[PDB]
Amino acid sequence: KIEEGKLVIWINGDKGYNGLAEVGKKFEKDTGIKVTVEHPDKLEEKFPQVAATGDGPDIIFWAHDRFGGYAQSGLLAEITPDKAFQDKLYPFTWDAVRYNGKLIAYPIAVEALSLIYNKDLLPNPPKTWEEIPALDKELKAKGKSALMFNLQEPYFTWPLIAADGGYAFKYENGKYDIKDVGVDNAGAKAGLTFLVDLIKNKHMNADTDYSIAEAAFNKGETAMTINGPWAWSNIDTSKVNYGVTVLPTFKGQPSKPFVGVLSAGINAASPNKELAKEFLENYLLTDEGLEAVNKDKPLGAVALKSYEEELAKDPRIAATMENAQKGEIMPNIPQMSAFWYAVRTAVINAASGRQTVDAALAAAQTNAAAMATLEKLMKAFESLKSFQQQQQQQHQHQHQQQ
Amino acid sequence: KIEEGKLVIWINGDKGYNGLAEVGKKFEKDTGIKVTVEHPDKLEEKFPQVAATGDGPDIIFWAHDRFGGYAQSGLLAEITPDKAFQDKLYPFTWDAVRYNGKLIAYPIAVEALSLIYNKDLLPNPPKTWEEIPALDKELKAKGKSALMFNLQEPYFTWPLIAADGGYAFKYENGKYDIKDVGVDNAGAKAGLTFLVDLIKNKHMNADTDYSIAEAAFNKGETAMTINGPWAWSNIDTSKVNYGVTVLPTFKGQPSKPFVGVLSAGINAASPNKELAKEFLENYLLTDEGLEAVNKDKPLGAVALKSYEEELAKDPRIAATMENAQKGEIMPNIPQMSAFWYAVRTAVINAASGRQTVDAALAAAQTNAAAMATLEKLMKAFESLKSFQQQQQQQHQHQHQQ
Amino acid sequence: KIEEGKLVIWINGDKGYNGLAEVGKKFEKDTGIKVTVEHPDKLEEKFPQVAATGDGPDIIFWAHDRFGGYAQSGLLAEITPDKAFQDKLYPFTWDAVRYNGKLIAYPIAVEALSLIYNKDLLPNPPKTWEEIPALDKELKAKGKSALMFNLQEPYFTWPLIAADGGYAFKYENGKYDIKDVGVDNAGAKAGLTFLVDLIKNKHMNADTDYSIAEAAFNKGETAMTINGPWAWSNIDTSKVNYGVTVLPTFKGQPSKPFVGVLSAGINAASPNKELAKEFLENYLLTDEGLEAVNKDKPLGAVALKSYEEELAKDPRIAATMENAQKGEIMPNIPQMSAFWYAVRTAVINAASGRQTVDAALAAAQTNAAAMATLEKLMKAFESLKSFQQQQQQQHQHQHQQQQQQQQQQQ
Ligand SMILES: [Zn+2]
Ligand SMILES: [Zn+2]
Ligand SMILES: [Zn+2]
Ligand SMILES: [Zn+2]
Ligand SMILES: [Zn+2]
Ligand SMILES: [Zn+2]
Ligand SMILES: [Zn+2]
Ligand SMILES: [Zn+2]
Ligand SMILES: [Zn+2]
Ligand SMILES: [Zn+2]
Ligand SMILES: [Zn+2]
Ligand SMILES: [Zn+2]
Ligand SMILES: [Zn+2]
Ligand SMILES: [Zn+2]
Ligand SMILES: [Zn+2]
Ligand SMILES: [Zn+2]
Ligand SMILES: [Zn+2]
Ligand SMILES: [Zn+2]
Ligand SMILES: [Zn+2]
Ligand SMILES: [Zn+2]
Ligand SMILES: [Zn+2]
Ligand SMILES: [Zn+2]
Ligand SMILES: [Zn+2]
Ligand SMILES: [Zn+2]
Ligand SMILES: [Zn+2]
Ligand SMILES: [Zn+2]
Ligand SMILES: [Zn+2]
Ligand SMILES: [Zn+2]
Ligand SMILES: [Zn+2]
Ligand SMILES: [Zn+2]
Ligand SMILES: [Zn+2]
Repeated sequence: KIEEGKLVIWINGDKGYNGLAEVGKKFEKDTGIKVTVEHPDKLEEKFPQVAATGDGPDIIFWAHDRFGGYAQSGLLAEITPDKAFQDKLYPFTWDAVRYNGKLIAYPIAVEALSLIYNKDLLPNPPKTWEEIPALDKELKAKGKSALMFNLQEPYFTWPLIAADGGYAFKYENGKYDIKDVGVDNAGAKAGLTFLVDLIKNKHMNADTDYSIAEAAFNKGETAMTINGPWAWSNIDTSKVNYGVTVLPTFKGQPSKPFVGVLSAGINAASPNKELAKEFLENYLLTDEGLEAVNKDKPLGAVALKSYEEELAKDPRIAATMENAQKGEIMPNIPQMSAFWYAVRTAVINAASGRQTVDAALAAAQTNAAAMATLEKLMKAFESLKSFQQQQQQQHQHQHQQQ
Repeated sequence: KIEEGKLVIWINGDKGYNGLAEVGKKFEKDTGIKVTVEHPDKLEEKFPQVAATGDGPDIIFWAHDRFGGYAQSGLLAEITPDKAFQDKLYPFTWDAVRYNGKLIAYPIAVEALSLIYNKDLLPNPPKTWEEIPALDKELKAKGKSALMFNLQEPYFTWPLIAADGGYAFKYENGKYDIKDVGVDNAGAKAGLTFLVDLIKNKHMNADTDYSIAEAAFNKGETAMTINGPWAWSNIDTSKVNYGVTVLPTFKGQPSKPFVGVLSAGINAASPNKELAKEFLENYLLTDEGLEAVNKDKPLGAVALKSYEEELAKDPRIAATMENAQKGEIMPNIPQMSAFWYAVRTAVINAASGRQTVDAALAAAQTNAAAMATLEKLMKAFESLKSFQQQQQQQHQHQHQQ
Repeated sequence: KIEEGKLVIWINGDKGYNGLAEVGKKFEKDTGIKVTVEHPDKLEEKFPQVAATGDGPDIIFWAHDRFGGYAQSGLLAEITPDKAFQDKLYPFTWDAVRYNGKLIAYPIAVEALSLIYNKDLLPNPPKTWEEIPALDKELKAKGKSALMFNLQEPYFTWPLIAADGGYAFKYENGKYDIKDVGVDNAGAKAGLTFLVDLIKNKHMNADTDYSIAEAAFNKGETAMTINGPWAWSNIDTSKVNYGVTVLPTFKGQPSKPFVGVLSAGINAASPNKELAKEFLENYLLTDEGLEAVNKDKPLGAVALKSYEEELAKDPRIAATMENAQKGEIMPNIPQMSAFWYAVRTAVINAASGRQTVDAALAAAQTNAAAMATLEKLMKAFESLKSFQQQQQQQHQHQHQQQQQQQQQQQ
């Protein structure tokens, strides 16, 4: 039961839902069909539960990486935009909303890491990673540092690692090959070796986490930091004069940060598929549609070419998109769990000097496969719980038989 | 040993063993070689144990789906019938007795699901699934229901599911591809959606089992049911005027029921491999041979073209074969274990409404891998135990080092 | 830290380390670079532990089968010999030091099983397996047996099993295909059948192990035994007049023993990679180089063609190489643990009569998969433990960097 004759939308609380409701208000005045916008707690946890039974919203807004799991479960419907509508959004975004060859969601916003520099300390940010060590010595004389960013999470260190030919899984033929991992290749080796060399030459500290990195830049202690659009608001409050720009190149190659895409998916159980399509394609994914949402709570860089060109007058939003286009799209597959587990360990152990770069990255392959087994066990036993509960109910009972 | 100079045959207690003994008695009169026919308890469980050590029968008669496990273990011999003898049996039946490319048994009988209708209530049975919802309303005016069949086991519901393009595993070039599963495709999806649509529209009950469906047809409460030849004798006692016909077509395409094939395999440890070929090919697999078995206990439809055409004068035996030819053969691979587990839950959850058809069939892949892991865990520890004794017991201990 | 400017070598205690040190001394006299040769206890277990952290020796010497694991962990560097140097060694040996398509070590010495016969009892050794049952009946009349070897280990029985077309894994394009297992094909079946046929015809005993086999040949109770070079010293002491020859052919096909290659690998963490290449290629892998090592403790057959020709004037060393050249190199992959586990059981069960050849060899496929399961099972929990305790490592390090990060500046 989702109610035929109306649309119900689920979007997270930190987004411009009131602005989205104004698009749904515009939709009513034209079609006479009422659009409700709901923003429930942990909707990402709730959606798989309710949609499995045939309930939940008509449309759901979330990051694309979580949509891979929804489509695996058959909770999302295959969308049908034509060639001409597909030309409206940046071609690279459409690859993020693909599962099993077929398209499963509409890309809305684009999210990726950028290089954030202090304008007062550093008017000309470096274009290369290689010139940062020399730039640190020049700033250490003034009692400052060149660069401080989170080293604990692989998400932040990956841009450098992937610069030279490092990848999570090979994306070819619209499918991720899980037998083709680019974690201990030549380019990932050099990327991490540069990061470790930065640490043992005291240009960075191996223990630097998110808090330590943010607090440093916002006090004016460090000239540069690596962070996403979610951090801009806190830098605005610190009164620091900052700029957001393209990430530094390593061995002439651009940094490849992970790209997160906010996407709109249609519930497979929805009896209003065509209505949702009309809403999303012809009301929301238009200049006026995205503007209403952006004015409530900024979307950052958007998928729609026409509206992105208008936001890109903000040099920070242009930088987000530029880094995104040069970046790697976040894979939406289940194997991504084992990847994080292994690479998080790999970088920690190389940065501490516990393992060589060569041996820490080699260990990732065997460490991720090990984690896949725990997940493989996890699913097997929860299946048995269900099986026993299944029979326990019908077949032999305190008041039944077979 | 299995004794050279004679044949010993294993065949289940519910088959025409006396009739087979007669065929052995004909064999003894022509060749001077004594044939013994035995029927031990749980011979399907006993065969893998004794054949592994080199003992057991020369020939074993059983459903082909169990012969995969025997051939995998190397307990069966590669049979050598020539082209001329292979034209004597229906072409599709040979696919049932093929493991790893090699042929490993002789096809004897053919079992499959068929549509059984009540002639007095419904003289003209529906040819399409699509017209059953309309046919139910017409019968509900007389307090009766159109169709009731077992919905708990997938074996019964699969015919519909596979109708439009669903399949267990892909079968090309004589071998299954365990990576080409067709339980999540558009055809299997539409098939199961029709089954669920029937239940949500009150034409069928989601909790109808084998007992409930059989009893309803034999009392005359329902007009149609889906079942195999095994159930005919119970309908015969109920005095119900019944017929057996082709399964209804869904989306203009036939239902594809799974096909069981009673097969005769030769033991790998048998010193009488040549005598078994002579007996199975030139004595049993003839009109006269199968006649003798069929008169003791009916074989149903048979693999041999000549004797089948003779049996097809019984319209029930013609329909069993017709449904079998349109259907697919029950895969004899070990991945079938996990396949059943996943599809049984898929259908139950779709029928009860715990999962949408799409979501129910999607979870099938993840449940098949679950049963695989679970099933592979138990092969791991079984092995560890065996080793443990072997090293533990044979290799050294008090009285040794 | 491994020290740049000098070479440190790890070689097992039962090898000619003094002879190697003399090659190190020769290197020092020409180049002025000192070479230390260390022989630590259980170095094969220690090397992965220390080379992971960036320590350990510059060069390591060990059987090639263990090097695959070192390469998998990225502890070994890619060696760079040119075409002209690769012609110096036997082409087959280079396949033993290969992993992921890269070369990872220099082949030094070759080790393989051979047929060892008693000369006084049997001057003309049988060229075929098929004539051994007939030759046993002749010797039983004189109160002796024809052949006695270890039947408990698959390493010893495999030569016969592999002969007609049995293989652990298919080696093509320089890669090991783990999906193509030839343990229950027609050839391996026929081999094991002959072995089992020998036992139930009382020509061999199913309970015969390494100790029973060796002691029986050394006292002069059996005419032939199958064993490696490692056992020659014991037979020398027993005053038995013995020869080492090519293994008997089964169905006209040669017996295929597994080949062990003693190899020199360069540490990936070594700051002397170019120095180690100079040493190994131009000082050790020369007639004079291997001469010095061989005179300390014999190497057996060697990888270097030139020095092999000189050693082949020993009829025992020539036979070791002959058997090694007809046999297959032991796969350097992890899947080999499960293979030994399964084949060991297969043969034990077939020999005892517990299972038929067919049933035994078919059950090897499931027994190998079961062992593979156990291994990744114990690897997954080692992974969980390591991570689980890593959560603490962070907690403690949150109270360390917090201060120091302020001490220096603050
Ligand atoms: Zn709020
Ligand atoms: Zn809320
Ligand atoms: Zn939330
Ligand atoms: Zn520096
Ligand atoms: Zn404009
Ligand atoms: Zn008997
Ligand atoms: Zn079956
Ligand atoms: Zn013929
Ligand atoms: Zn053949
Ligand atoms: Zn209806
Ligand atoms: Zn169609
Ligand atoms: Zn075909
Ligand atoms: Zn075909
Ligand atoms: Zn296919
Ligand atoms: Zn006839
Ligand atoms: Zn006759
Ligand atoms: Zn007749
Ligand atoms: Zn067909
Ligand atoms: Zn160190
Ligand atoms: Zn000199
Ligand atoms: Zn010199
Ligand atoms: Zn020592
Ligand atoms: Zn070895
Ligand atoms: Zn080659
Ligand atoms: Zn004999
Ligand atoms: Zn012993
Ligand atoms: Zn020299
Ligand atoms: Zn010389
Ligand atoms: Zn060869
Ligand atoms: Zn804490
Ligand atoms: Zn610390």
